[PDB]
Parts: sequence; structure tokens; C-alpha cells
Amino acid sequence: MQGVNIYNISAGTSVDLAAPVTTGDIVTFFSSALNLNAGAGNPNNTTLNLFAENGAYLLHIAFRLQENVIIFNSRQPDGPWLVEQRVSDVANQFAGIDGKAMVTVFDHGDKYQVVINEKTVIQYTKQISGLTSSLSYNATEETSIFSTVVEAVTYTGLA
Amino acid sequence: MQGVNIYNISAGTSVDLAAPVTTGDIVTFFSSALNLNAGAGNPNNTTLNLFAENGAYLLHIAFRLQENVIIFNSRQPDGPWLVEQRVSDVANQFAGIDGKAMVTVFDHGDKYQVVINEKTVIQYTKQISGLTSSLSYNATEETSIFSTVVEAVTYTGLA
Ligand SMILES: CC(=O)N[C@H]1[C@H](O[C@@H]2[C@H](O[C@]3(C(=O)O)C[C@H](O)[C@@H](NC(C)=O)[C@H]([C@H](O)[C@H](O)CO)O3)[C@@H](O)[C@H](O[C@H]3[C@H](O)[C@@H](O)[C@H](O)O[C@@H]3CO)O[C@@H]2CO)O[C@H](CO)[C@H](O)[C@@H]1O[C@@H]1O[C@H](CO)[C@H](O)[C@H](O)[C@H]1O
Ligand SMILES: CC(=O)N[C@H]1[C@H](O[C@@H]2[C@H](O[C@]3(C(=O)O)C[C@H](O)[C@@H](NC(C)=O)[C@H]([C@H](O)[C@H](O)CO)O3)[C@@H](O)[C@H](O[C@H]3[C@H](O)[C@@H](O)[C@H](O)O[C@@H]3CO)O[C@@H]2CO)O[C@H](CO)[C@H](O)[C@@H]1O[C@@H]1O[C@H](CO)[C@H](O)[C@H](O)[C@H]1O
Repeated sequence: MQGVNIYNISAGTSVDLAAPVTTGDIVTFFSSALNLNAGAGNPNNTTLNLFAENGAYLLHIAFRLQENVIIFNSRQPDGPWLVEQRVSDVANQFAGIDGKAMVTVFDHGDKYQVVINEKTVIQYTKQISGLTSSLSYNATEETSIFSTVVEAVTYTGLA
Repeated sequence: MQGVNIYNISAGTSVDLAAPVTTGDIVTFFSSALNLNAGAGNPNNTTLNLFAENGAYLLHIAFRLQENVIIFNSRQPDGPWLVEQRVSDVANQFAGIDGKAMVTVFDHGDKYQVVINEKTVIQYTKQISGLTSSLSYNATEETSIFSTVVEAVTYTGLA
């Protein structure tokens, strides 16, 4: 049955989904703030993650202002990071809207489509497959580009 | 293709969609406020609408505090209001979240599934079919249960 679930992710924490995200489902992260002038990351300023049942990082979205790039990657929980995909000009991806932002991920089965507000910044070919059982938003209190609490909304049972 | 579109609807206005919403698509209205003590409507306090290309109300969602009900209906532009589907106890539907709210509409072709926050309030069997080409949020700045501006986010091209 189609459903909507809402989660409040505080910076530096994760949440387990009550309804898993699989092929055809959607997850949108909402930030009630946007600080594109934050200091240097360590190396990341902000990261958004979708975890599989087995603990794998299905999709890792990392925003690095200092390197002016958004990174997309995957990795096993006990393995190394795999092949990174990069999008240049972080600030430009959020152009049009200020004071807040929205990041959407579509699980298309063999790929993850990431959209910043209304702009699809990448069709990321999966390096690791499976359904998402957990999410996390990692960042410090001083250098995150998003608010202290990031809200995640999932639309599941779509297919 | 799958896409995300954002619209800011000021009370009493409507917007034409850049991407029409059809079977398998989703639209969520976000309110940055929630006043269940707004007072008696005239008769409605707030309405959210999905219009067909010809102006027909495909889905009319009316929040009526004085009657303590949420009304769902449809009608042709020159026709009478059709059969109302009433959900009682407005406060219960928004329970769990204060200060704001979100109303989601799933277009399943034969029905419109409406979800307030995480709670599915109705599986509205359509009385009129067709694609949604426009949306509206109607209310006065005096008695609306939502903020002056409501943001509509559509997820289209899903099917
Ligand atoms: C800290 C950092 O920026 N890490 C990113 C890394 O950048 C490389 C250097 O970092 C190390 C690391 O700690 O991972 C340094 C280690 O000594 C290296 N290990 C070994 C055995 O040599 C690793 C290793 O080379 C990579 O992991 C291989 O992929 O890299 C980083 O210090 C260096 O920074 C430059 C800087 O850009 C330049 O301006 C300055 O003048 O010199 C500095 C030092 O040379 O750049 C290195 C090359 O990139 O690069 C990897 C990708 O290759 C990652 O981006 C890594 O960050 C992780 O990325 C993950 C997602 O892919 C995830 O976001 C993690 O949270 C990140 O830490
Ligand atoms: C103003 C209102 O509440 N309208 C809703 C209506 O309420 C009925 C009475 O309103 C009329 C009307 O103007 O529509 C009065 C007309 O004289 C009636 N027409 C005829 C030919 O008799 C119509 C007609 O019966 C209906 O349209 C048929 O569906 O109804 C309203 O005055 C009456 O008020 C009661 C009050 O509810 C009660 O608490 C109080 O103690 O006594 C009052 C006087 O008796 O209540 C009537 C209830 O039927 O009812 C219809 C549904 O039957 C709608 O709810 C209508 O509101 C419209 O709803 C639409 C969606 O379905 C849409 O949201 C429109 O914007 C609403 O105006």
C-alpha cells in the first residue's frame, strides 16, 4: 500500500525506516536552512546516506564547499569507498531558492536519481544494490550546509 | 521523465503545472503553519484543489472547522458539486505534528489517496477522471488553517 513516512534526522545521527525504500520509491530530505558560506568540511560539510539491510552505504551524497563539489559514492560497511562520481559548483545547484533546500533521491533499481530542488544533478549507476532500510545525515554544528535537523519524507509502495 | 517541481501558492491563487500530474504521480502541499482554532469557515476554512485542463475540479479538499470535517468532492466547471466524502475530526488527522502540516495526494488512476502527514485519511474513488494541469489553495488571511503561502511539490513521470 502506498504510504508516507516522516523522520526528523538530527545532524550526526541515523534513523531506521518503518517502511523500506525499494525500486520505484522516493526519499526527499528537507533542510530549513542553507549555508553555502560555511567553513571547510572535514573533508565533508554535509553527507546524506541511504543504508541497506546489510549495513552497506547504498548511496553516499557528500557536499564539500572547499573543493566545490558534490560527491556520490557507495561502500560496504567493512570495505573501502568505491568509485566516486562528482558534480562541480555546489552553490549553483541550489540557485533559485535560499534559506532552505530540498534533496530528492529516486530509487530506479539500477540507478539512483538525485535532484537538488528541481534540478537532477545526476543519474548515479548503483555500485551496490538492495533496498534502503536506514538513513543518516552527518555534519558538525559549525560547518553543515543544512539545518541542525533534516527532515526526511519517504513515499513507498509506489510500484 | 521523473522530476520534481516546486510551487509557492499564496492563499486564494492557483498555479498551472509545468508537468501535469497523472496516474502514478504525487503532489504534496506543505503548510508552515497549523491553526485549528481559525474559526468558522465561509463555509470552508481552507481548500486545496487539483484542476483538469478544462477547469473541472478533479479533487476538491475542503477543511471545515465549524463542521469539524474534511470534505472531498469533484464537479464539472458548469456542473453541481457531486457526492461528498466526509472525514470527521479534523484535529485527529493532524495529530502528532504541531505548527505545520503536509497533505499528500496520490493519483492512482481510479482513485486519489490523500494523506495528512503520515495518516491516510481516504481512498477517494474518483467521480471525474483526467490529468491534473493546475492547482489551487483557497482561503482568506483570516480563517485559513494553513500559512498564507503553501508550497506544492509534485513528483511526476513516475509511471
Ligand atoms: C581527507 C580527504 O580529503 N579524503 C579524500 C581523499 O583525499 C586524498 C587525501 O585524503 C586521504 C584520506 O585520508 O583518505 C589521505 C590518505 O593518506 C590517503 N591514503 C593513503 C593510503 O595514501 C587517502 C587515499 O589516497 C584516498 O582515500 C584514495 O581514494 O586519501 C587528501 O588529504 C588529499 O587532499 C589534498 C588536497 O585536496 C589539496 O588541496 C592539498 O594541497 O593537498 C592535500 C593532500 O594531498 O587528497 C587526496 C586525494 O583525493 O580522496 C578520496 C577519493 O580519492 C576521498 O574523496 C576522501 O574523502 C572521503 O570521501 C568519501 C567518499 O568517497 C567520504 O566522503 C569520506 O567521508 C571522505 O573522507
Ligand atoms: C453554506 C453551506 O454550508 N453549504 C454547504 C451545504 O449546506 C447546506 C445549506 O447550504 C445550501 C447551499 O447554499 O448550498 C443552502 C441552499 O439553499 C441549498 N439549495 C437548495 C436548492 O435547497 C443547498 C443544497 O441543499 C446543497 O448544496 C445540496 O448539496 O445548501 C446550508 O445553508 C445549511 O446550513 C445549516 C448548517 O449546516 C447547520 O449547522 C445549521 O444549524 O443550520 C443551517 C441551515 O439549515 O446546511 C446545508 C447542508 O446540506 O451542504 C452541501 C452538501 O450537502 C455543501 O456542503 C455546501 O458547501 C459546499 O461544499 C462544496 C463541496 O461539496 C464546496 O466546498 C463549496 O465551496 C461549499 O460551499
